Amino acid sequence: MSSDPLQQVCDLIKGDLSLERVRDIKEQLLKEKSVVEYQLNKESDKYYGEVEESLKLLNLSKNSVTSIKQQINEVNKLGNDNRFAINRYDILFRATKLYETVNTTSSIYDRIYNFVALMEHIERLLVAELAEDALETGCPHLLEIHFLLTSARDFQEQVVVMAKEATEDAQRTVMKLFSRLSGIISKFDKLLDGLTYDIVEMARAEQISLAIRLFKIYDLEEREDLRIEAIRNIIKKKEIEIEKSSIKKLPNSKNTARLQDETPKVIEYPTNKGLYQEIMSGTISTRTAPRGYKHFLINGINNSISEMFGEMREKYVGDQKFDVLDNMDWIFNELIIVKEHIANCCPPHWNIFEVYFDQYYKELHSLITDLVESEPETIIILDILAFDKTFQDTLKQD
Amino acid sequence: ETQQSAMNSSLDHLQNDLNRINLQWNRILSDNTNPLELALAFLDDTSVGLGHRYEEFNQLKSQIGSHLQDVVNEHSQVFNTNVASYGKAVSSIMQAQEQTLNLKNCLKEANEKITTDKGSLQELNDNNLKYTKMIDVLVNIEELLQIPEKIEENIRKENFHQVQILLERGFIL
Amino acid sequence: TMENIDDEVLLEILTDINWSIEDDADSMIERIDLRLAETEYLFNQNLLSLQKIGPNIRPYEDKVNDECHRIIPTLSLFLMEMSNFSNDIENVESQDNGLQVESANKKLLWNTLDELLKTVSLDEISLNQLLECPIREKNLPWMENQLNLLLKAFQAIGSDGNEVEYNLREISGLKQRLQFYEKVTKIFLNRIVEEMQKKFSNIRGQDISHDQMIRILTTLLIFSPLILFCKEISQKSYQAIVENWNVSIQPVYMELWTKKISQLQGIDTNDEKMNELSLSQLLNEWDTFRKERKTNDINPVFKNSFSLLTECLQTMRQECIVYQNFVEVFFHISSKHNFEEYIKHFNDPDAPPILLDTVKVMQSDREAAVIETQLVSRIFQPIVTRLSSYFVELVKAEPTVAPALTFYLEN
Amino acid sequence: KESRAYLNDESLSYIRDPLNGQEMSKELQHLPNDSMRLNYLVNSKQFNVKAFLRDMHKQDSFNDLNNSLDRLDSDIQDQSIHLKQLVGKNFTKYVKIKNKLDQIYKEFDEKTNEKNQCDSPKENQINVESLNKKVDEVIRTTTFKLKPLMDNYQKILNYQATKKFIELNKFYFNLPKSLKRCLTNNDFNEFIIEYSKGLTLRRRFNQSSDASQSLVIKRIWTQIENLLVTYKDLIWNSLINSNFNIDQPQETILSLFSKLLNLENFI
Repeated sequence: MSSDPLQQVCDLIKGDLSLERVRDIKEQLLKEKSVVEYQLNKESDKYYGEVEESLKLLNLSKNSVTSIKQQINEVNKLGNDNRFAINRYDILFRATKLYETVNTTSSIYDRIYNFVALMEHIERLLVAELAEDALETGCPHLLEIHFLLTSARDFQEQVVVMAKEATEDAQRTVMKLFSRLSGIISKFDKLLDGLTYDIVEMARAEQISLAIRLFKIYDLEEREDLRIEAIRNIIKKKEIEIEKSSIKKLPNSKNTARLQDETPKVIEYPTNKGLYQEIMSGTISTRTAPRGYKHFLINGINNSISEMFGEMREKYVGDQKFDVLDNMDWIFNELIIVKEHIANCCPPHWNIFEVYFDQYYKELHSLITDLVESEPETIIILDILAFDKTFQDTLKQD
Repeated sequence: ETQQSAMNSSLDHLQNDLNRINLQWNRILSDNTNPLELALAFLDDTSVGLGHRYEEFNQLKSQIGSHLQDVVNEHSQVFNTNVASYGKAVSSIMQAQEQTLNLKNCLKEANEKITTDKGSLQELNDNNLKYTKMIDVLVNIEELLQIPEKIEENIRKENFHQVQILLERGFIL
Repeated sequence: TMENIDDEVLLEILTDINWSIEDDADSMIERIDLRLAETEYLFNQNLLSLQKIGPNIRPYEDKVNDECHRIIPTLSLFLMEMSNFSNDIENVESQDNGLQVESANKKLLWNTLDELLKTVSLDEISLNQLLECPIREKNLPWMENQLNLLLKAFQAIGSDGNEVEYNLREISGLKQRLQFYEKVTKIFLNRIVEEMQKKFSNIRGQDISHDQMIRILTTLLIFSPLILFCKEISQKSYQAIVENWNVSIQPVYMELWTKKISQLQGIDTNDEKMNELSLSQLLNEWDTFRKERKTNDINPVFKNSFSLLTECLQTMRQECIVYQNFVEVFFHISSKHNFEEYIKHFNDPDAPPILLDTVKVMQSDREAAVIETQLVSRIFQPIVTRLSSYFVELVKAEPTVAPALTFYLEN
Repeated sequence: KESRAYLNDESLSYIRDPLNGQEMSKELQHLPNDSMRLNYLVNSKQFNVKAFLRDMHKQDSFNDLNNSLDRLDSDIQDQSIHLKQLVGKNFTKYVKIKNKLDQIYKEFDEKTNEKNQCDSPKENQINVESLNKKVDEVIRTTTFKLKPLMDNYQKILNYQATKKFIELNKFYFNLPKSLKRCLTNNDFNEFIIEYSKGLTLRRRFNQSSDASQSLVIKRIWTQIENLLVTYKDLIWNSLINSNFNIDQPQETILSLFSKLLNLENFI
């Protein structure tokens, strides 16, 4: 062979007729094949067991997962048992007669659109409470989240105004829109005056053991509730992109449509083909959608209230030459205290721990400009920002 | 055990059967549906007038509520049985965890894990380039031992040495 | 007495010969073992990334099954979302108080009284009256009823007796399926004596080359015994009436083919005449009109190619009519399900061959294979003219789920 | 990811609802659905009639028609009164206890397999698709292991065959050992006598049971045919030419016939 004649040279490195050294050279080949079969032995074994678990789980999930979706044939075909049978009574008069008055929400919309006008005109000051804190509103979990649910009752005029898009009448969002002027933006912005003044009140050096507790509790309740709410509306365009773009974009239309689909395939038509994936039924069901910026879009102003207070504490001179990170890193210490104090306050949102590293963008970007050129003390240029690099590292998690 | 059960049906439930069945005429007359946006527009709010639809609706609340004497314990039963689609389809989503994700990707991927790094793709060659080499060790151990022995000690016993020279003809063949 | 050998340890030792003897041939077996080692590491890295990408080339179809099944992830999260949010609406709907003893008390009034359909206890009226040995063979009371009464003997979970706060079969489970499996132990020994008896009649059934057609119509008289859903072999006994009873009664069919197929021996002596016809062919050719026809080739007359449709068909009695012993394995034990209901109607298999999607194992193909090949052994003119014969034999069985592929691999 | 994704909202809502079932009649001061059949009261989000089954006293081998029936009429009467207005006369929650009980089940005919659902949620219709196509993709894996698993079985089969001839040294040899011994000397006679004595050890491996070792049967078969060959050689010699120690040749036919028709005597 092309190896064997070369191996005839390797054993022709023993002489020409060299039967003793041919024997020993064969023992060398036995050493080579010996270790090559030790590693090829165990390596082949590991590959074989990999094939064993591979076909063992292709087996175990072919059969068992075929009986997991076919266990969904068992239990989900068991779902089809009592389709027109269950609840042993007049369910036909429960879903078409007793649920006919569920299509009769008129007087609740008149006294609650009217009371949403007047009482949120009152909650444009009462649930928009400020001046100064008195526990941040006082009590912005009462106050600013009262403006959140008052804006969730006016999410009928904010988020379910985008669900009631020509449902049955014309003044449901027009005569109630002047009832939403003091109703929606006097509750949502009341929750945003209470939310920007909540996180701004949480940007107030304590801030406080009950002020940031209530205020941040509103800014995690309506923050994460707003996140699952607009995530239920973006999953109404993603559950409609899952659903109506499995209907309009089946593809069997096959034009598709002009021009309420592509765009907006798939949204696709509110009340209820574009709404009921965030509306009834729908056990949520509005989606909420309070408050949008409790700290759902207003937790950036808390870590940017220590990273805008921190970046604001630069005083770019640098007030001796590099005292930007003195007050800025002091606002980073207040960013750790306000951060851990606010995670002690609010688990879901409102500056859990990002105020520290946001203030490290404030001290990082701040110290990368006070001595950018030789405009600071050039003999004390790297010692200052490096001393706050390693020291302000050692003053935190580093 | 016969387990003779005495619920409240066929005397209670006849009020659900007959008085909530007024919706054939009462619910079709007031027409309280399509949509719940009457006084959101602040126009009519009746409309008109959801009293007979509240005679059938309240006949579901009271006449099928007095029928719900022991049937508000027993309408009240597929809260753990109409969730059969909730026990399975998420299990089908778990199966979609297992099959749309874990069977295909564990199949072709957990298949393709033990790959080259065998390695064998080197080493089985290195086994072969040992093995055949060791073959041409031992065969050349044979022929070089053969003609020196056969002509030497099998001087006498002819036609036993014919075997040996045949094997040298093969080993050098 | 039947150690870890004789499971084709004959065919293992049939590498070259057990003809004196050899430990030298044991070394030859070590050489064939290393040959398989490089062919199987060769299969390993052949399939380890290369045909593991061939398995990714399979995951076109298989990840495509995860793609329609990824619509089943959208159908499963669509149905699981409709039932997730709608079942949350059930969690607030029925449980308005919740308080299930005040809002959903169909089962809180009835923590055991809703599970009160356990009155079929216990034994043993129709277990032996509706089946003497049987009363069956007309979809009758031992097929339709006493079978399903033995399914009630298995619907009775005989070790899940009371749970004494429920207490359905506390002392009723002491002799429910002990008298139903005592009387059906007498019906079980009745079908066991009907298995050795009716299978000894199948041993008398040797209809037409070979064919055990009396074992096929007699196998129609055994589908009810293996359907018989309790379940059917309660203690591996009905299959032992289908296999351990057919253990010696494979060797009536196996001894039948063994003495049968090895008797077609007839040959020529010396054919220099036909080499003077393929020497006379090239004499008057071409340069002339041929010469040959195609001429002989006297081996083309089916001296051994007859078995290629006969001992591949009798090998397909060791395989494919043993895949009609896939109508007699248990049968095809499936399916009747209460307890002889569906196979009370549907007890007619083909069974051979017929497709390939399963996982199973069988026997009764050793000596027909070794007889066909070892018969074909000293064949020095073949397989030159029998190229597509023995290679058609190589490429015989792709698409069945039978071991005829391993026969085609033996071929 | 609970909006929507069908699982985290089902785990949070529907599985926070599960402990709400576990403390509905159980934590109603105190397991008021039963009479303490279980302290943890499994499960009370369903029946669990082997765990919580004490709605009245009996609960006996046949007296579940006595008091568990009187539990059905008892709490169906007390719940016929109290449940007439607990969720009874306010039956919007019972119209919803029929809505998400039957109309959600009417959507579970559309969340079935399949049947007349749409049917273009593709689940629906292969619920055993991992068997319908991935036992077919696993049948492409049967084309894979058609090489590889057969390589594993013939592999360990050949290694076990090395164990098998490793488990047979005097036997499964001794065809050429006693055969070459046979024509050699007498065969010593011990190279037939002692050789088929110590081989009659393992020829009684082939005789203390035989089923169905046609290997070992072939072994003592060729032992038999060779022994007959030295038999007919022996009496052929001592008969025809008759030139040796005559008592020795009659000892050869004597002992060789003794063992030969001793094993034929066992046959």
